[PDB]
Amino acid sequence: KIEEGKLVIWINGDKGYNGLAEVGKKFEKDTGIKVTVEHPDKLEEKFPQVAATGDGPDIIFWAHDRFGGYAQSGLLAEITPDKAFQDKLYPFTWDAVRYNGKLIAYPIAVEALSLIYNKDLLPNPPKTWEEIPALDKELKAKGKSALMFNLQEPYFTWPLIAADGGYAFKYENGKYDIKDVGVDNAGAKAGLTFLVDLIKNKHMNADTDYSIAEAAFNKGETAMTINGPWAWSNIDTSKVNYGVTVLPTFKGQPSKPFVGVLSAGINAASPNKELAKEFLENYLLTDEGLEAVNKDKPLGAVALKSYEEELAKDPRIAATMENAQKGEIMPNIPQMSAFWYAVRTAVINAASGRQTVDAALAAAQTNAAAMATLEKLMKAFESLKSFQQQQQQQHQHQHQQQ
Amino acid sequence: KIEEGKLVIWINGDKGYNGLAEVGKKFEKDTGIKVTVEHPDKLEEKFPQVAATGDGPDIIFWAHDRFGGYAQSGLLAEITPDKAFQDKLYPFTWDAVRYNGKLIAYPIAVEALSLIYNKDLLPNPPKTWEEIPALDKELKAKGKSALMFNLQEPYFTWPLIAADGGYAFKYENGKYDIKDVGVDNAGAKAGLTFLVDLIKNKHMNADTDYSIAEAAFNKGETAMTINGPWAWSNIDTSKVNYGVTVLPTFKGQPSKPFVGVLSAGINAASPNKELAKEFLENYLLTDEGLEAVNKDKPLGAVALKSYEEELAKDPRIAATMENAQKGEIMPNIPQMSAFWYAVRTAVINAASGRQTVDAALAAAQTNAAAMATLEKLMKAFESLKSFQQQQQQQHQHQHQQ
Amino acid sequence: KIEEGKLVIWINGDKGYNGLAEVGKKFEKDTGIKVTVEHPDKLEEKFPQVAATGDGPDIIFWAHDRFGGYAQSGLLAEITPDKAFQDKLYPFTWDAVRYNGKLIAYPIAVEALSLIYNKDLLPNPPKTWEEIPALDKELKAKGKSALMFNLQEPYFTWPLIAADGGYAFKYENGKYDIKDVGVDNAGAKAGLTFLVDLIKNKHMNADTDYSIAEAAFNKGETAMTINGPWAWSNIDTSKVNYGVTVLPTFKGQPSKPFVGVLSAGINAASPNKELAKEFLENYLLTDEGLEAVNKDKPLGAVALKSYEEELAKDPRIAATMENAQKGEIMPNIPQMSAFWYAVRTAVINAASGRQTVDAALAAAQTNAAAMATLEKLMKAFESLKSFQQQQQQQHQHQHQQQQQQQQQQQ
Ligand SMILES: [Zn+2]
Ligand SMILES: [Zn+2]
Ligand SMILES: [Zn+2]
Ligand SMILES: [Zn+2]
Ligand SMILES: [Zn+2]
Ligand SMILES: [Zn+2]
Ligand SMILES: [Zn+2]
Ligand SMILES: [Zn+2]
Ligand SMILES: [Zn+2]
Ligand SMILES: [Zn+2]
Ligand SMILES: [Zn+2]
Ligand SMILES: [Zn+2]
Ligand SMILES: [Zn+2]
Ligand SMILES: [Zn+2]
Ligand SMILES: [Zn+2]
Ligand SMILES: [Zn+2]
Ligand SMILES: [Zn+2]
Ligand SMILES: [Zn+2]
Ligand SMILES: [Zn+2]
Ligand SMILES: [Zn+2]
Ligand SMILES: [Zn+2]
Ligand SMILES: [Zn+2]
Ligand SMILES: [Zn+2]
Ligand SMILES: [Zn+2]
Ligand SMILES: [Zn+2]
Ligand SMILES: [Zn+2]
Ligand SMILES: [Zn+2]
Ligand SMILES: [Zn+2]
Ligand SMILES: [Zn+2]
Ligand SMILES: [Zn+2]
Ligand SMILES: [Zn+2]
Repeated sequence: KIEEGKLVIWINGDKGYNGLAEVGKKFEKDTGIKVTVEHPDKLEEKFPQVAATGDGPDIIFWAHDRFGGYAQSGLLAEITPDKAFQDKLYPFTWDAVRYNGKLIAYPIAVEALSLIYNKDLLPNPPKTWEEIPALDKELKAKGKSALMFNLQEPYFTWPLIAADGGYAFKYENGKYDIKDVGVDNAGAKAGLTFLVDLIKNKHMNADTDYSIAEAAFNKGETAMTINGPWAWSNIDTSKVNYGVTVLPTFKGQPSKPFVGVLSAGINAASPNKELAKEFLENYLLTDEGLEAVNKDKPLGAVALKSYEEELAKDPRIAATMENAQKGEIMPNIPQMSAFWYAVRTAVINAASGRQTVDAALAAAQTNAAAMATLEKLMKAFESLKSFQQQQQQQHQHQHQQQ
Repeated sequence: KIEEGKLVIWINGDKGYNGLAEVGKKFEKDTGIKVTVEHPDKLEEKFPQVAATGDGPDIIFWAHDRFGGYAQSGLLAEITPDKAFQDKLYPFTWDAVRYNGKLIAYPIAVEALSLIYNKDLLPNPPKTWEEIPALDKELKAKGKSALMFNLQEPYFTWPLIAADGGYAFKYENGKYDIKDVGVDNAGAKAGLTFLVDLIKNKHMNADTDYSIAEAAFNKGETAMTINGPWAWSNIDTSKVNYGVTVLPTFKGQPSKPFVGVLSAGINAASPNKELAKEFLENYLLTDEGLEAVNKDKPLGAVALKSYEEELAKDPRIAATMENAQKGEIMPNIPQMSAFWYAVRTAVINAASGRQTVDAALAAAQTNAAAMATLEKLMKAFESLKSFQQQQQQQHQHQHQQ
Repeated sequence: KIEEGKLVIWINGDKGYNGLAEVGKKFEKDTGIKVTVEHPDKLEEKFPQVAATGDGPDIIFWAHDRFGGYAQSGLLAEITPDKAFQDKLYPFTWDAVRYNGKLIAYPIAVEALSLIYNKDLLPNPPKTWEEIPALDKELKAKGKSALMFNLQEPYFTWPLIAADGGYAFKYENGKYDIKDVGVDNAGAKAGLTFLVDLIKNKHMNADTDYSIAEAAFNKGETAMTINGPWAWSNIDTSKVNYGVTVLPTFKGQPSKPFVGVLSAGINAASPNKELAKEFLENYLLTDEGLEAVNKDKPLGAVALKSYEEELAKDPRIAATMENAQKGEIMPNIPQMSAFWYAVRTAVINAASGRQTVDAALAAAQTNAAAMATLEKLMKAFESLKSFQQQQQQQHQHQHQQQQQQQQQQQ
């Protein structure tokens, strides 16, 4: 039961839902069909539960990486935009909303890491990673540092690692090959070796986490930091004069940060598929549609070419998109769990000097496969719980038989 | 040993063993070689144990789906019938007795699901699934229901599911591809959606089992049911005027029921491999041979073209074969274990409404891998135990080092 | 830290380390670079532990089968010999030091099983397996047996099993295909059948192990035994007049023993990679180089063609190489643990009569998969433990960097 004759939308609380409701208000005045916008707690946890039974919203807004799991479960419907509508959004975004060859969601916003520099300390940010060590010595004389960013999470260190030919899984033929991992290749080796060399030459500290990195830049202690659009608001409050720009190149190659895409998916159980399509394609994914949402709570860089060109007058939003286009799209597959587990360990152990770069990255392959087994066990036993509960109910009972 | 100079045959207690003994008695009169026919308890469980050590029968008669496990273990011999003898049996039946490319048994009988209708209530049975919802309303005016069949086991519901393009595993070039599963495709999806649509529209009950469906047809409460030849004798006692016909077509395409094939395999440890070929090919697999078995206990439809055409004068035996030819053969691979587990839950959850058809069939892949892991865990520890004794017991201990 | 400017070598205690040190001394006299040769206890277990952290020796010497694991962990560097140097060694040996398509070590010495016969009892050794049952009946009349070897280990029985077309894994394009297992094909079946046929015809005993086999040949109770070079010293002491020859052919096909290659690998963490290449290629892998090592403790057959020709004037060393050249190199992959586990059981069960050849060899496929399961099972929990305790490592390090990060500046 989702109610035929109306649309119900689920979007997270930190987004411009009131602005989205104004698009749904515009939709009513034209079609006479009422659009409700709901923003429930942990909707990402709730959606798989309710949609499995045939309930939940008509449309759901979330990051694309979580949509891979929804489509695996058959909770999302295959969308049908034509060639001409597909030309409206940046071609690279459409690859993020693909599962099993077929398209499963509409890309809305684009999210990726950028290089954030202090304008007062550093008017000309470096274009290369290689010139940062020399730039640190020049700033250490003034009692400052060149660069401080989170080293604990692989998400932040990956841009450098992937610069030279490092990848999570090979994306070819619209499918991720899980037998083709680019974690201990030549380019990932050099990327991490540069990061470790930065640490043992005291240009960075191996223990630097998110808090330590943010607090440093916002006090004016460090000239540069690596962070996403979610951090801009806190830098605005610190009164620091900052700029957001393209990430530094390593061995002439651009940094490849992970790209997160906010996407709109249609519930497979929805009896209003065509209505949702009309809403999303012809009301929301238009200049006026995205503007209403952006004015409530900024979307950052958007998928729609026409509206992105208008936001890109903000040099920070242009930088987000530029880094995104040069970046790697976040894979939406289940194997991504084992990847994080292994690479998080790999970088920690190389940065501490516990393992060589060569041996820490080699260990990732065997460490991720090990984690896949725990997940493989996890699913097997929860299946048995269900099986026993299944029979326990019908077949032999305190008041039944077979 | 299995004794050279004679044949010993294993065949289940519910088959025409006396009739087979007669065929052995004909064999003894022509060749001077004594044939013994035995029927031990749980011979399907006993065969893998004794054949592994080199003992057991020369020939074993059983459903082909169990012969995969025997051939995998190397307990069966590669049979050598020539082209001329292979034209004597229906072409599709040979696919049932093929493991790893090699042929490993002789096809004897053919079992499959068929549509059984009540002639007095419904003289003209529906040819399409699509017209059953309309046919139910017409019968509900007389307090009766159109169709009731077992919905708990997938074996019964699969015919519909596979109708439009669903399949267990892909079968090309004589071998299954365990990576080409067709339980999540558009055809299997539409098939199961029709089954669920029937239940949500009150034409069928989601909790109808084998007992409930059989009893309803034999009392005359329902007009149609889906079942195999095994159930005919119970309908015969109920005095119900019944017929057996082709399964209804869904989306203009036939239902594809799974096909069981009673097969005769030769033991790998048998010193009488040549005598078994002579007996199975030139004595049993003839009109006269199968006649003798069929008169003791009916074989149903048979693999041999000549004797089948003779049996097809019984319209029930013609329909069993017709449904079998349109259907697919029950895969004899070990991945079938996990396949059943996943599809049984898929259908139950779709029928009860715990999962949408799409979501129910999607979870099938993840449940098949679950049963695989679970099933592979138990092969791991079984092995560890065996080793443990072997090293533990044979290799050294008090009285040794 | 491994020290740049000098070479440190790890070689097992039962090898000619003094002879190697003399090659190190020769290197020092020409180049002025000192070479230390260390022989630590259980170095094969220690090397992965220390080379992971960036320590350990510059060069390591060990059987090639263990090097695959070192390469998998990225502890070994890619060696760079040119075409002209690769012609110096036997082409087959280079396949033993290969992993992921890269070369990872220099082949030094070759080790393989051979047929060892008693000369006084049997001057003309049988060229075929098929004539051994007939030759046993002749010797039983004189109160002796024809052949006695270890039947408990698959390493010893495999030569016969592999002969007609049995293989652990298919080696093509320089890669090991783990999906193509030839343990229950027609050839391996026929081999094991002959072995089992020998036992139930009382020509061999199913309970015969390494100790029973060796002691029986050394006292002069059996005419032939199958064993490696490692056992020659014991037979020398027993005053038995013995020869080492090519293994008997089964169905006209040669017996295929597994080949062990003693190899020199360069540490990936070594700051002397170019120095180690100079040493190994131009000082050790020369007639004079291997001469010095061989005179300390014999190497057996060697990888270097030139020095092999000189050693082949020993009829025992020539036979070791002959058997090694007809046999297959032991796969350097992890899947080999499960293979030994399964084949060991297969043969034990077939020999005892517990299972038929067919049933035994078919059950090897499931027994190998079961062992593979156990291994990744114990690897997954080692992974969980390591991570689980890593959560603490962070907690403690949150109270360390917090201060120091302020001490220096603050
Ligand atoms: Zn709020
Ligand atoms: Zn809320
Ligand atoms: Zn939330
Ligand atoms: Zn520096
Ligand atoms: Zn404009
Ligand atoms: Zn008997
Ligand atoms: Zn079956
Ligand atoms: Zn013929
Ligand atoms: Zn053949
Ligand atoms: Zn209806
Ligand atoms: Zn169609
Ligand atoms: Zn075909
Ligand atoms: Zn075909
Ligand atoms: Zn296919
Ligand atoms: Zn006839
Ligand atoms: Zn006759
Ligand atoms: Zn007749
Ligand atoms: Zn067909
Ligand atoms: Zn160190
Ligand atoms: Zn000199
Ligand atoms: Zn010199
Ligand atoms: Zn020592
Ligand atoms: Zn070895
Ligand atoms: Zn080659
Ligand atoms: Zn004999
Ligand atoms: Zn012993
Ligand atoms: Zn020299
Ligand atoms: Zn010389
Ligand atoms: Zn060869
Ligand atoms: Zn804490
Ligand atoms: Zn610390």
